This record gives sequence, C-alpha cells and structure tokens, in this order.
Amino acid sequence: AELTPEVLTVPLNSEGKTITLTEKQYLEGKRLFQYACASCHVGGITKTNPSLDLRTETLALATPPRDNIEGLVDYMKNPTTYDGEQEIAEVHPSLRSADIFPKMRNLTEKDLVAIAGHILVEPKILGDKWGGGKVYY
Amino acid sequence: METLKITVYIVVTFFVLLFVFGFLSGDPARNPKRKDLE
Amino acid sequence: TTGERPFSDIITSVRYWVIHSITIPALFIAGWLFVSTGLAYDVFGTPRPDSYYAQEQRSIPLVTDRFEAKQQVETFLEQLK
Amino acid sequence: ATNRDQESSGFAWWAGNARLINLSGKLLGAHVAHAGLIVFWAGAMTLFELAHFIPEKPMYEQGLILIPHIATLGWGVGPGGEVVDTFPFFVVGVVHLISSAVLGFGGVYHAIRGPETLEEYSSFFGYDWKDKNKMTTILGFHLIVLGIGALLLVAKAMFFGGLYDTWAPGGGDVRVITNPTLDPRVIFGYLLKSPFGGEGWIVSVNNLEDVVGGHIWIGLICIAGGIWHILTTPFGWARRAFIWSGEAYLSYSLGALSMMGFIATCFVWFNNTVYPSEFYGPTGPEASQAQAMTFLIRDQKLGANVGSAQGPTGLGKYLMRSPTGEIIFGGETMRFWDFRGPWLEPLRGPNGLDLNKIKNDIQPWQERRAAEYMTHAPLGSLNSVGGVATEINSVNFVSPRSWLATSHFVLAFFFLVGHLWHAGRARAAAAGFEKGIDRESEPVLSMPSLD
Amino acid sequence: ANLWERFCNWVTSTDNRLYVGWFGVIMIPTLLAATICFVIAFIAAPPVDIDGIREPVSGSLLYGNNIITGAVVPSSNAIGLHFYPIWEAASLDEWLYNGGPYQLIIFHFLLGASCYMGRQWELSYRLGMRPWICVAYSAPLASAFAVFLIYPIGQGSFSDGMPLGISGTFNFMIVFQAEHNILMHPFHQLGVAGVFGGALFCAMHGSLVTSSLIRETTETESANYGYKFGQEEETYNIVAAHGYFGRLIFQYASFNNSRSLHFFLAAWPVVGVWFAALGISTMAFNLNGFNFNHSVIDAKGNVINTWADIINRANLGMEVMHERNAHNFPLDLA
Amino acid sequence: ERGWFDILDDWLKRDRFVFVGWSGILLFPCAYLALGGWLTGTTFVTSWYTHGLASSYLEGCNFLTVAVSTPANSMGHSLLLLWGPEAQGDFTRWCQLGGLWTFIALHGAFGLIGFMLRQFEIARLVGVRPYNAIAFSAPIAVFVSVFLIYPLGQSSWFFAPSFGVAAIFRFLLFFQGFHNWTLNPFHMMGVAGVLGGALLCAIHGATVENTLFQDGEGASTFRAFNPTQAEETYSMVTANRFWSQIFGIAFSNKRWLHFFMLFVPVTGLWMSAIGVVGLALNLRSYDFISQEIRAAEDPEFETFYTKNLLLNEGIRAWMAPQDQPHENFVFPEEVLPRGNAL
Ligand code: CLA
Ligand code: CLA
Ligand code: CLA
Ligand code: CLA
Ligand code: CLA
Ligand code: CLA
Ligand SMILES: CC1=C(/C=C/C(C)=C/C=C/C(C)=C/C=C/C=C(C)/C=C/C=C(C)/C=C/C2=C(C)CCCC2(C)C)C(C)(C)CCC1
Ligand SMILES: CC1=C(/C=C/C(C)=C/C=C/C(C)=C/C=C/C=C(C)/C=C/C=C(C)/C=C/C2=C(C)CCCC2(C)C)C(C)(C)CCC1
Ligand SMILES: CCCCCCCCCCCCO[C@@H]1O[C@H](CO)[C@@H](O[C@H]2O[C@H](CO)[C@@H](O)[C@H](O)[C@H]2O)[C@H](O)[C@H]1O
Ligand SMILES: [Cl-]
Repeated sequence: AELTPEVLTVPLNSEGKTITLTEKQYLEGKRLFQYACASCHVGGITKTNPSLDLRTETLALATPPRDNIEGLVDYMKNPTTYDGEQEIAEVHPSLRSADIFPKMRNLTEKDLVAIAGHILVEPKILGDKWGGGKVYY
Repeated sequence: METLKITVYIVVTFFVLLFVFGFLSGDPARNPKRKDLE
Repeated sequence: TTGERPFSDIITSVRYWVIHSITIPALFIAGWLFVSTGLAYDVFGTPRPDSYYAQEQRSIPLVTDRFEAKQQVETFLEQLK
Repeated sequence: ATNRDQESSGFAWWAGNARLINLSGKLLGAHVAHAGLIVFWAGAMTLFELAHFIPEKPMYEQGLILIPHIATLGWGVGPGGEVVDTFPFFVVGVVHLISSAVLGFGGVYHAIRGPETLEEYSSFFGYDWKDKNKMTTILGFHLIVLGIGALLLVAKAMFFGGLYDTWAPGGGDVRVITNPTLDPRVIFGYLLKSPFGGEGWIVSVNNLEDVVGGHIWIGLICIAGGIWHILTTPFGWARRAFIWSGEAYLSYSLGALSMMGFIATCFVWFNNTVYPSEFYGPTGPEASQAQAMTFLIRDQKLGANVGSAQGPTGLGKYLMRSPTGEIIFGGETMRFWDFRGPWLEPLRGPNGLDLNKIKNDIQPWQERRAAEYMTHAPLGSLNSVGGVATEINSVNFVSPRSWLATSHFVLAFFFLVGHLWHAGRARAAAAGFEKGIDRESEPVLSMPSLD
Repeated sequence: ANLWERFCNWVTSTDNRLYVGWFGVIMIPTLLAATICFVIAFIAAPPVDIDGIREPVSGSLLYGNNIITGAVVPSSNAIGLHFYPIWEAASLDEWLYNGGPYQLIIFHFLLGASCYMGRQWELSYRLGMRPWICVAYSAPLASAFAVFLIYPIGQGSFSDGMPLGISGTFNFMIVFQAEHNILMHPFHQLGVAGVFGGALFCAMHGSLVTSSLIRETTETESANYGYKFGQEEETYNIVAAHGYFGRLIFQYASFNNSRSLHFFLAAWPVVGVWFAALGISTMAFNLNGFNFNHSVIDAKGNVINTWADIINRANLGMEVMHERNAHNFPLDLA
Repeated sequence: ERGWFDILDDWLKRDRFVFVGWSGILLFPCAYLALGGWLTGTTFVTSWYTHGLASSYLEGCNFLTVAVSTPANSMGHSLLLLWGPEAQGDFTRWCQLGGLWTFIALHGAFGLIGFMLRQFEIARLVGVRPYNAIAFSAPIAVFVSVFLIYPLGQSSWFFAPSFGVAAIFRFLLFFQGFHNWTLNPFHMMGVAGVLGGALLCAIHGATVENTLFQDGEGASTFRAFNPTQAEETYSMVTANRFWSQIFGIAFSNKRWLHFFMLFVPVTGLWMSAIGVVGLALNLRSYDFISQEIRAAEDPEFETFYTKNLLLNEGIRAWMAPQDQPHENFVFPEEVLPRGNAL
C-alpha cells in the first residue's frame, strides 16, 4: 500500500469538485494539525467534547457541510456549532480569534488548506481508527 | 477526642525531646575508640 | 597467564591497526550495502514499507495452515499486484 | 605533583577529589571552576531555549525551564504572560555565558597554576577545617552574600519593574509590589503551617506581597546571622554536638541540599503563584479541576442542571461537598478541591463553588483556560508523547512541572544518600575507625556476651 | 552519675540484648503503634470507602477475607492528602469508615523505619564498625517511601497509596501499569536487573563459597560443623573458587579480591533498587514509561503493530475497568 | 593406552584463555547459534505472517520492541525444522513461518545443557564441589518450564514467550489477565526467593564491607586483601553482635550463611517453575470459590480479589483480538467491559 494520488484526491467543495493534494501538502497538513489542533483532536476525536469527532461522515452532516476543503477552511476561519446556529470563535481556535489563540496567528491560507486536506485524507488511510477513540488504538 | 489530642501531643513532644537532648549529650564521645571529639 | 599474547599488547601494536583500519570499515560497508541494496528484504522475506498490505486491503496475511503455509505466503505475496 | 597518586594520598583515583581535602588552593580552584560550569550551563541553556523559542506557542509546549524563570521575574512579558520582548532573555543568557569564562579562568588558575595551599600565602584566605572561628567567619561572609541575594529579588519587585502576578486583576500581568507583607505573624505563620492537604506549609504562599516580605525577612536574617557568625565562635554545647572536619561540613550541606530539593519538588508541583501556570503549564490538581469545569460548562450549555445531577455513585456528577461542607467539583477530582487558581476563584463564594455564579457568570475566557489546562495536564511519556500512558503518538509534550519535579526528586534523593555516606564516614574518621577494625583492639571482644 | 547521665548510658549501651539508642527512642513507640493498629485492623476493621464514592471495600478477616485477599485499606479519596488523625473524626466509626487506620499505620511505620536506618548507623558507631550498612538499607526504605508517601503526594491522595495486603499490592501494580506503563520505564527495568541480578549473584556467591569449603568434616556430619564461630582462619579456599569460576568464563571475569567481590554484591542490588524506587517516585509526577504506540507506520500510513501496541491493548483493558464507578469525565487525570 | 581418544581429551582440556572441554563441543555451537539467531531475527526478520507484527530493526522497531516471535498458531507444536514439511528447505519461508523461534529455543536448550555440563567438567578438573552446576539447575527448570512445557500444554508454540523485551512484557500481562498468576502460591514462593535473594546479596555484601579489619594504611580498603592470606578479612564476631542487636538474630556459621545464599533463590525459581507447569494445563490459581459465592449473592461485598478480577476481564477483552489474530475475534464496542466514562 502507498500514499497514491487517488488517496490524496478529496472534495474541494460541496458541488463535487475534487482537488488532488501532493504528498508534501499532506505531510505539511499533518505537521500543522499536530501544531495547532492535536492537543484536542488527536486521532480525529475531540477531547473537550467527545460527542463531535472529525470523521468524514460527521463532517458531512454538519451545517454547513464540512466534508470538503472549503467547508473546513471556512470552519478554521469562522467556526460554528454543529447546526450552524452559533459562532464559537471565542472558545474555538480560528483566524477570527487569533488574538486569543496565538498559535493561529502564523497560519496562512495555504496552511488551512493543508490542514483541511490532512483531516480529509486521514480517514481514507486509518479507517475506523480515525475518530474511533481508544477502542481502535 | 480533645483529651486524646493533648495526650498524643504531650507524648510526641516528650519523645522528641529525649531524641534531641539525647544527641546533644556528648554523643560523638560515645564511641569505643577516640573519645575527645570536641 | 595462559600463553596467548595479552590484548593490551596487541591492540596497541601498529600492525593490528594496519590490518583493522581496513578490515573493520570494510565489514561495516558490507553490512550497509546489505540493507541499502535491499538484499536483506529478499533474503529474510521481510516486507518493505509498501508491501505489508495491498492498496485497499486492511487484513493481515496470517498463515492459517501448517502444511500449506508456504503456498499461503506465496499467494499473499502474489496478491500484492 | 603533591598527593596526586594513591600511594602518597591514600586515596584511589575513583575517590581522587578526596585528595583535595587539605590542599586549600587547589580545592578553591575546583570550586571556582565548578561554579564556572554552573553559570556556563545557565547561559548556554538560556540561549538554546531562546533560539528554539516561538513566542506564539505557550512556553510550556516548548520544553522551556529557564525562560519561564526569567519571565516570572517580570522581564519580557506583558498581560496574560504574553511575550512582548525576548531581548532580556538574550541578555540574561549572554551575560551568564560571558561570566562563565571569568570563573573558568579563576578555577583553572587556582586549580593547576596557583598556590596549592593558601595558609602560607595568606592568613585571611587560608583556613584550617578545625579552626571553628575561621569556619564560622567564612560562613558569615557567605550568609551576608546570600542576604544580599535575597534583597536583590526585593529590589526587583519594588524598584525595578515588579514581578509577574498571575493573580493580578484582569488576567496575569507584571505588577510592582508596593506593600510587602512585613507582619511576622503572617511570615512565620507560613513556617508553622501543617504540610498536609489544604494547608501545604510554605508551598501554600499565594500572593506576591508575602513572597517579597518573606524575602525581606530572609535578607535581614541572613545578614544579621552572617555578622553574628563573623563576630563569634561556636559555644560549648554546639562544640560537643558536631564533628568538626571538612567531610563533616560537606555532609551537613548534603542534608541541607537534599531537604531543599524535596521542597523544590513540591513547590513546583503544587504552587502556581511563583510558578505561574501561564509559563509552566497547569498543575496536576489544576488540570483535573479544569476537566471537571470543562464538562460542567459543556453539559450546562446543553441544558443540564449541574447542581442537581446525581452521578452513578449517588454523589453529585458535577458538584458535591468536601468533608467539611464546601461545594466542590465531583468525580475523582474530589481529591483536588484544595486547588486555588485565578481562572476558578470568580466562581467561588463563602460556601465554596457558587451555583448561581456557575449558572450566570461563566466567561468565555474561563472556558478557554479550562480547556487549555485540561488538554495540557502534566502527564506524558519519557519520549515526550503527551497524555495518558495509553495515548497514541501525535502530541509532543511533557510538562515543565513534571521535568522539574522528577529531576529534583532524583537529585534530592541521591543527595540524602550522599549525606548518609559522608556523615557516617565523617563520624568513623573522626573516631579513628574508617579504615576498619584494629585486630589487636577489636572493641566487641572487650564486651560481655549478649547471652 | 546523675539520672540523665545514667539514662543516656543505658540508652546507648552496647550491652542491651537489643540495642536501643537515640533513634530507637523514636523507633520503638512508633513501630509498636503501627504494628498494634495493623494487627487489629487486619483482623477486625469494617469496610473502607477507599475511593470516596461510598463504595466500601472489605479488607479484614472478620468481614470475609482470607490471608491472600485481606488488607488494611487506603484512606478515602475524599480525604486526599488531608491529615486525618483520630481526633479529627467525629467518632471512631467515622474514622474507620474513612480509612484512618491506613494513615496511622503508614506514618508511624515510615517514621519508625527511618529511625531503623538511623539505628543501624548508630550501633555501627558504638561498635567501632564502618558506617555504611544503613546505606544499603536506604534502598528498601526509599522504596517504601515511594509507594506509601511519594506516589500519594504526586497523585494527590493517600487513596492511591499501596494497600497493606497481598491482593491489594497486586491491584496497585496492575493500575500502576495501566497509568504509567511502568514495564516500559527504564528505571523499573534497572530495578528488575537489580533484583534478578541480586538473586543471580546471591546464588553464585553462595555456590562458589560452598563449592570451595575446605574439608574439615566426615561424610556423616554436616559440613557446617567444619566452621567454628570466631575462628581466625577463612573456611574456604578463594583461590580454588577463583580458579574454577575463572575457567568457567575467562580469568579476568572473575574476582580474586574478596573485598572487591563483596562490595560488588552490595552495590548491584542496592543501586538497582534505588532506581526502582526512583521510578515509582518519578512516575508519581507522571513522567511515564516509553510510548511507542503506533510508532511503526507503513508507506500508505497504515499502523503496523509491534509488541508495544499489544502491551497498549492490555493496558487499555486495565484502564477502562479500574475503579469502574469513580470516573465521570473521559480522561483519568489523576 | 594413549590412543586418539586420549590425545583428543588432552587437547580439549588445555589451560587456554577460553576453556573448551568435551562439553564445549555441545555448548559452543549451540550457544553461538541461539545468540546469532536472536541477533539475526531481531535485526532482519518480520513477525507479519505469524502475529501481524513488525519485530525487527529493518522494519523500524527499537531494542525494546524487536523480537523473535513465536510461530503461527496453525503450526501447532511443529519442530519447524528447516528441511521439514512446512518450510521444505526454503530459508526465507522458514524465517517467515517462525522457524527461528524453534531454532533459538532448541539450540538454547541444548546450549544450557552444555553450560551445566561445563560447570561439572571444570569443577571435576579443578577439584571443587559441583554446587555451582547444582545451583544452575534452577535457570534450566525455569527455561524448560516457560519456553518448552508451557506451550506444549497449550495449543501451539504461539503462546510460548517471544524473544524480545516488550514481547516478554506482554507475556507478563497475559499471565495476569488470563492466568491470575500473581494469585498463585508457587509464583509467590518464586518472588520470595528472588527478592529474598537480592536481600541476602545486599546484606551480605554490605556486612562484609562494613566489618573489615584494618589490614592496610590506605583510605581505599580494597588493597588490604591477599587471595592467599589465611586470615578472615572481616570480623564475623562483630558482624554477629551487630546483627544480633539490630535484628534480634544473626548468622554465626559462615558455611551455613553461604549455603543459605545458594538455597534461597534456587528454591524460589524451582517453585515458580512448578506453578508454570500447572499453567500449561490452565490449572490455575484463578479464584477463591467462597469469595465468588458470597459476591454472586451479595452485591455490596467487595475485596481487592474481586477488583483484580475486573481488571483481568478488561485485559482479556481488550487484548484478545490483536494478541490472538488467528482466532478472528470480533468484539463489537457494545460488548467491551468498561467502567463509567473511560
Ligand atoms: C567539576 C569537576 C571537577 C573539578 C573542578 C576537579 C578538579 C580537580 N581534580 Mg578532580 N576528578 C573529577 C572531577 C573534577 N575534578 C572526576 C569526575 C574524577 C574521576 C575521574 C576526578 C578524579 C581526580 C583524581 C584522581 C585527581 C583529581 C585532582 C583534581 C585537582 C587537580 C587536577 C590536576 O592537577 O590535573 C592536571 C590536568 C591537566 C593539566 C589537564 C588539563 C586540565 C585543565 C584544568 C582543563 C581545562 C579545560 C578548560 C576548557 C580550559 C579553559 C580555559 C579558559 C577559561 C581560558 C583539581 C582541583 C587531583 C588532585 O587531587 O591533586 C591533588 C587528582 O590526583 N581529580
Ligand atoms: C571563589 C572565589 C575566589 C576566592 C576566595 C579567591 C581567592 C584568592 N585569589 Mg582568586 N580568582 C577568582 C576567584 C577567587 N579567588 C576568580 C573568579 C578569578 C578570575 C578573575 C581569580 C583569578 C586570580 C588570580 C590571577 C590570582 C588570584 C589570587 C587569589 C588569592 C589572592 C586574592 C586577593 O588577595 O585579592 C584581593 C581582593 C580583591 C582584589 C577584590 C576584587 C573584587 C572583585 C574583582 C570585584 C567583584 C567582586 C564581586 C563580589 C563579584 C561577584 C561575583 C559573583 C557574581 C560570583 C586569594 C587566595 C592570587 C593568588 O593566587 O596569589 C598567588 C592571584 O594571583 N585569583
Ligand atoms: C547557612 C546557615 C547557617 C548554618 C550552617 C549555621 C550554623 C550554626 N549556627 Mg547559626 N545562624 C544563622 C545561619 C546558620 N548558622 C542565621 C541566618 C542566624 C540569624 C537567625 C543564626 C543565628 C545563630 C545563633 C544565635 C546561634 C547560631 C549557632 C550556630 C552553630 C550551632 C548550630 C546548631 O546547633 O543548630 C542545631 C539546630 C537547632 C538547635 C534547632 C532546634 C531543634 C529543632 C527541633 C530541629 C528541627 C527543625 C525542623 C526540622 C525545621 C523544619 C522547619 C521549622 C522551622 C518549622 C552552627 C555552627 C549557635 C552558636 O554556637 O553560635 C556561635 C548559636 O547560639 N546561629
Ligand atoms: C534540572 C535539570 C534539568 C531539567 C528539569 C531539564 C529538562 C528538560 N530539558 Mg534540559 N538540560 C539539562 C538539565 C535539565 N533539563 C542539562 C544538564 C543539559 C546539558 C546536557 C541540558 C541540555 C538540554 C538539551 C540540548 C535539550 C534539553 C531539553 C529538555 C526538555 C526535554 C527533556 C528530555 O527530553 O530528556 C530526555 C530524558 C532523559 C535523557 C533522561 C536522562 C536519564 C539520566 C541519564 C539519568 C541520570 C540519573 C542520575 C543522574 C545518575 C545516578 C547514578 C548513581 C549510580 C549515583 C526538558 C524540559 C530538550 C528541549 O526540549 O529543549 C527546549 C533539549 O533539546 N536539555
Ligand atoms: C556537592 C556534593 C559532593 C561533593 C563535593 C562530594 C565529594 C566527595 N565525595 Mg561524595 N557523594 C555525593 C556528593 C558529593 N561528594 C552524593 C550526592 C553521593 C550519593 C551518590 C555521594 C556518594 C559518594 C561515595 C559512595 C563516595 C564519595 C566520595 C567523595 C570524595 C571523592 C569523590 C570523587 O573523587 O569522585 C570521583 C568521581 C567519579 C569516580 C565519577 C562519578 C561518575 C558518576 C556516577 C556519573 C553519573 C552519571 C551522570 C550524572 C549522567 C551521565 C553522564 C554520562 C552519559 C557522560 C569527595 C570528598 C568517596 C569518598 O568516600 O571519599 C572520602 C566515596 O567513596 N561520595
Ligand atoms: C554441534 C551441536 C549441535 C546440536 C546438538 C544441534 C541441534 C539441532 N540443530 Mg543445529 N546446527 C549446528 C550444531 C548443532 N545443532 C551447526 C554447527 C550448524 C551450522 C551448520 C547448525 C545449523 C542448523 C540448522 C539450519 C537447523 C539446525 C537444527 C537443529 C535441531 C534439529 C537437528 C536435527 O534434527 O538433526 C538430526 C541429525 C542427527 C541426529 C545426526 C546424528 C547422526 C547419527 C548419530 C549417526 C547416523 C547417521 C547415518 C550414518 C546417516 C545415514 C544417512 C542416509 C540414511 C541418507 C537440533 C536442535 C534445525 C532446527 O533448529 O529446527 C528448529 C535446523 O533447521 N541446526
Ligand atoms: C580543574 C579540572 C577539571 C575541570 C575544569 C573545569 C570545570 C573547567 C571549566 C571551565 C569553564 C567553565 C570554562 C568556560 C569558558 C567559557 C567561554 C570560553 C565562553 C565563551 C563565550 C563566547 C565566546 C560567547 C559567544 C557568543 C556571543 C558573545 C553572542 C551570542 C552567541 C555566541 C555564543 C556565539 C577537570 C574536570 C578537567 C579535571 C582536571 C582538573
Ligand atoms: C541464525 C542462523 C544462523 C546463524 C547466524 C549467526 C551465527 C549470526 C550471528 C550474528 C551476530 C553475532 C550478530 C551480532 C550483532 C551485534 C550487535 C548488533 C551489537 C550491537 C551492540 C550495541 C549497539 C552496543 C550497545 C551498548 C551496550 C549493549 C552496552 C554498552 C554501551 C553500548 C551503548 C555500546 C545460521 C547461519 C547458522 C543458519 C541460519 C540461521
Ligand atoms: C525543640 C528543640 C530544642 C532544642 C534545644 C537546643 C538547645 C541547645 C543547648 C542545650 C543545652 C545543651 O545541653 C547538653 O546536654 C546535657 C544536659 O545535661 C549536657 O550534659 C551532658 O554532659 C556530657 C556531654 O559530653 C554527657 O556525657 C552527659 O551524659 C550529659 O550530662 C551536655 O554537656 C550539654 O552539651
Ligand atoms: Cl472524574
């Protein structure tokens, strides 16, 4: 098994358009995700709220859908609750709240794309492990 | 309980005083060889 | 003592070093190439990082028969495209 | 080449430094050179930390232990402990490093080139271990120096920028201490507190006025004591109690240092005042409390009435009483109810956690802080995989508090061992039997049978 | 001779059948207190709410235990590191429910055993011996401090201290493995080398000395009668022992100096057990064993399991089951 | 009567740097092969086809996680000879099927026999009593019971210990969860023997070192000893008084002291060996029946015994599927035992 271009091809937007990441983009995504996100989202779960995970199936049912690059990038800019009803930037790291979550200050658009790509590709590799929790360790 | 507390406090103080004053009472000289250790 | 030349005597002699400053690095390089040419993988039948699994498979190629184990392994290896 | 082999000195190479016991010049060299090593490490480590430092990551995610020390003193940081200027760190590094050269020079000079003994060279710098007067005078000098050191911290707090105050209103900030606690009742009151849970002895100090005032008392005490010891010589009762020899003094200091090492371990583990969590990460108790807080906030947002939620045991799921009645967080964290931190205290009322404040007054900054500390609990593996022992690889993290506490427990322990070793040996050597039992005079043979 | 002098002479007397001494002055009452309370508690103490969740655990013989399962149960998690002497309880019944006996026993015991170390030094000094036996004793003593005091201090509760019983010990060990992966910690490994090695060298030294006993007896008598207490001559031939062991390995892997040898026999297990103790004491502050969970990954990014991951599965089994009613929130942070 | 046998005997018993002897003919190849096998395996050989595990440096494992793993459970108790019906002479397949495990274990066993024979042979040549060999009976019993007998009572070599640091740790945890081995009185006697042994080692060493006669002027006391001196180097009389007064009782007989130092750890290991022989048949000290009856009927009754059982049940459920791949255990999340929250 290898990290092929097929694996690295993910939904760009809701309309079904895809983008193909490079191995470098994917690895950069992993590194950045470890840097800014993993303290809470290690392995695709959420430590401070285990009800919501980062499985693609979950992201697809968020409002608005987050199972694609644009959705995730927007989320990292202006995060909402799962139903889209509330803006939670004040308690969730984002570009909108980079003043209170300083690690978000040195993240660029390219970086948000990388992180998104990592979040979408990982489940294609790890299957149930991603979002699965200790049961699948 | 208060009586128990005072009893223990006194007992402990007594024994600790024995320990301290004990080692203060020319202890280095209590060895079998050289006695002049001051 | 039991007669052999004492180790201190030997390992501080120039001749010992003349021989071993060659023989030692040469073995090290032979060991290096044994891995680096990928020959070790083929000799011991150890998977390279891309040969543990078929691209879409997630099942372990576990040996399950005693007398057909060899053929099982050969088959699992075939199935790696 | 005096005393530089086993034949002349009586000591094998593996106890080689014992050959230095009566060579005051060379011993001075060893000490100055060693001090050189200490200062060197301070400088170099500081520069290393600075070069690996990213201002927008919390310090505690970066393996830092010296920078947090500098930031606590008030240099380089602003409100909330944000780093505003790394230059002071740089200075502190560079200066320490430069100084280490001077000390090094001194060390080496005294060690190999200078006078091997000092007694003939100078009656002032020269000393006999058995001269009680000289020893107490040297001791006096060093006490005076320590006193000045303690006063320096006070000078920083009161006249040179202040200190970082995690407890300062509006989030942490650097603050000038204008009125240090001078009331001896308070100051030594700390000294008389139980070391057990909820009391915590001197580890319990939780405001900077007490720290500063305590250091004023310490400075005056040290200076006065140094003068006392310069001007006097040990009394008869003291004279009869101690062994008067170099190894004996060493052993006394070894006990001292062990004790201090253990205290330091507890200080860094529990205290979040002089070890601010902004810099060092949350304490263990702090992170546990923070998890409880996090889930109370989450479930309350979902509609739970947290005050009345009964957990599976029958104890409150979120809130319960402490053995003396105070309203506290539930779950295992019941053990950590003695925790006090600036992020939690606004929810506190006279009876402990206030349900109304919990319901109405929880700010987003508090939720943030609880989430952060909960996810930076001081648990992690030896190869720095953060989290519980069963966690997968991903997060490169071990807390500064763990590193510091563990290191210092190990050191304190081995220093206690060193104390036993050297005190026992000092006793045996003063009495005359450290090399073994004299056959022609074996004491036990001159003693009656036990039975 | 005045009474104080007379007393001091009796206390420090090398003629007492058991040496008392100044350390013994603290040691005797404290160990007696610990011992008496331990015995009564082990037999007759009612169940104790160890984990603070009103789920009392039965530790005594009268309440359904045998020698193997019985324990003096650690004090309540609600108490934490708080000091809980008898006089702090409203009644003995409260005190017993909450695990007071555990605290009384371990504080008295630790004080007493420390004074035991001291007393070893003390008697060595009265007898004109060299002073370092107590240093060897500091290794098992530090270990007792680790599991009864240091670890509770780090975890924030005496409820996490080692229970005073056999099965309780096993429990403590299993939970320790779940929370710190102690098996993967280098200090526990050095500890194991310390004790396995200690046992090895014990048997070794014993067997070599025994193998080289000089013939002083007939076959119908115990060879032990060939040594007489106090005799000046050595009872075995260290040159023959050395000749044999030297041939077994090679000459320079064998000790011919008895002082050097015996020092080695002291040093190996003491040093190893020191590390073992330091392990427990440092895992007390949650610096845990090596974590190689998911360390080996394939080209695609699949997790390739190693033996470390199997260990992780077992540890997870321990973690999820331990203290099954005590956790309300998803992370076990203490 | 000096024929080739006696000339060969002559050569074998030369006083050289490394003694050979007749026993060396067995010992040396077997010890070398078992060691070389382990080094080869841990460096180059996988456990993918037998366990679904990486186990070599080549695959990225470190010294703690490398192993020569047991063969697949499907091999049973096959000798797994290279020229056998499974590998059929194919070295590579043979490595993949776990042949190195039986290679190492068997050469290891014969190697151990060789070493004990060496102890006997040298003892007989030098003229000492053979107590060292006798003491070595204990490691042999342990090895034979744990690496040979135990798997032979089980389904296959798979359940024997695997030769690696972490692999052995897993063996420990498996024995706790499945066998409740800490509850076994034979294990307990083993522990007593080992810890008591370490204790005797330390206390004897420290005692000797702290009752030395001053036989020299130096502060380093090691020099003041000569291997051929007749006198004891330390005072047994002072040692005896010290211990009598500290601990109540003391040794007075040196020969007995050293015999006891042989006896304690040797006996401990032999006891633990008997218990493992029991575990070969799953004849465990798992439960106390009275406890289970009381606990079954009375849900307020709890001891450390029942607590430890809950832990065992956890270990079994969470580790079984990955640890025993050939069983194809599928345990849905819902059947997994878990306490609250965790
Ligand atoms: C902090 C560590 C430390 C320090 C400061 C010392 C210091 C000393 N040792 Mg000790 N020692 C140590 C650790 C240390 N030791 C350790 C770990 C061991 C175990 C191996 C020993 C074993 C030992 C023995 C057996 C002996 C000593 C002796 C000495 C003394 C004389 C050494 C000498 O003359 O050699 C001369 C060596 C040289 C000339 C070679 C170079 C030495 C220089 C100083 C190194 C400088 C390098 C540095 C980068 C230069 C910077 C210059 C720059 C600042 C401008 C000296 C005071 C001797 C003694 O007691 O004398 C009475 C002695 O016999 N030591
Ligand atoms: C541990 C501290 C220490 C002590 C007690 C000594 C003691 C001695 N030194 Mg040494 N030395 C040291 C460190 C020390 N030195 C250092 C760090 C260096 C490098 C600069 C030297 C370089 C040196 C040389 C080249 C010589 C000596 C000499 C001497 C002897 C004569 C000193 C004298 O009469 O000066 C009189 C006192 C003064 C001149 C006061 C000077 C005050 C200083 C310079 C200002 C700063 C003081 C302040 C407290 C510094 C704080 C430092 C702190 C942060 C660590 C005396 C035995 C001489 C000797 O051995 O004779 C044969 C000699 O030739 N020293
Ligand atoms: C570096 C620190 C230091 C050292 C090593 C010394 C050393 C000495 N002092 Mg000095 N002293 C110092 C600082 C120091 N002093 C300072 C700063 C002051 C001003 C406060 C003094 C004021 C002073 C006076 C007035 C006297 C001494 C005396 C002495 C000598 C006797 C020591 C003794 O018997 O203690 C033994 C310890 C005790 C007697 C303490 C009481 C026993 C308790 C129960 C021990 C337990 C304490 C406990 C473990 C602590 C826990 C914390 C606690 C505070 C709650 C000894 C040479 C004596 C002397 O001979 O002077 C010439 C003397 O009369 N000192
Ligand atoms: C109190 C001392 C102390 C503390 C608390 C720390 C803590 C830390 N260091 Mg620092 N450091 C120190 C001293 C200390 N260090 C010293 C003396 C040096 C010079 C060698 C350094 C040079 C240094 C570098 C270059 C780096 C660190 C880093 C770190 C961080 C990661 C540590 C790690 O991963 O280690 C791994 C753990 C070990 C290696 C365990 C060591 C086990 C030892 C050998 C046991 C010894 C026991 C005892 C002393 C022996 C007794 C023997 C007996 C017979 C008597 C951590 C915050 C890293 C970092 O993140 O920087 C930002 C980093 O890159 N440190
Ligand atoms: C400030 C503290 C201090 C000072 C000044 C001394 C001074 C002395 N000690 Mg003491 N000692 C101390 C603390 C101290 N000790 C402590 C804390 C312990 C407990 C472990 C001891 C235990 C001890 C023993 C058992 C003995 C001494 C002895 C001595 C004398 C000779 C020492 C020597 O030459 O060592 C030479 C130095 C070495 C041989 C090297 C030691 C190497 C260590 C183990 C390295 C540790 C690893 C490192 C921390 C990390 C790894 C680094 C690596 C990867 C490169 C000398 C007076 C001897 C004596 O009795 O003289 C009368 C002696 O027998 N000491
Ligand atoms: C010298 C001591 C020694 C001993 C005791 C062993 C023992 C063993 N080896 Mg090892 N081995 C050794 C040295 C040794 N080896 C050396 C030097 C090498 C490198 C060449 C090897 C390389 C090796 C490999 C590759 C393998 C073994 C294996 C084995 C095991 C099975 C051996 C077997 O069944 O042979 C049986 C052979 C005999 C019993 C010879 C006896 C001859 C009798 C007494 C005389 C009759 C012979 C007759 C005249 C011949 C007629 C032939 C005709 C009918 C065709 C056994 C544990 C196997 C294994 O470990 O599987 C797990 C295996 O695969 N060995
Ligand atoms: C005696 C003795 C000894 C010891 C010694 C010692 C301990 C010494 C030390 C010494 C020392 C302690 C030294 C030091 C030095 C230092 C230096 C020399 C420094 C320099 C620095 C610099 C040059 C800097 C630079 C810089 C800057 C300025 C900026 C930033 C960056 C950098 C870093 C680049 C021994 C053991 C051998 C033994 C024998 C005897
Ligand atoms: C199996 C087999 C065989 C055999 C083979 C062999 C015999 C091999 C050998 C091999 C070898 C023989 C190898 C070796 C190796 C070694 C190594 C790999 C080492 C390493 C080391 C190190 C790394 C070190 C470390 C250390 C320590 C340990 C301590 C001290 C310090 C140090 C750190 C140095 C045969 C062919 C018969 C057949 C087939 C099967
Ligand atoms: C709470 C802790 C209290 C600590 C108090 C510390 C105070 C220090 C000074 C106390 C007075 C010292 O008192 C000390 O003990 C006894 C009291 O009879 C004296 O008397 C002693 O004389 C010699 C000393 O060689 C002994 O053999 C004898 O047994 C004893 O009578 C000591 O000579 C004296 O040195
Ligand atoms: Cl909880």
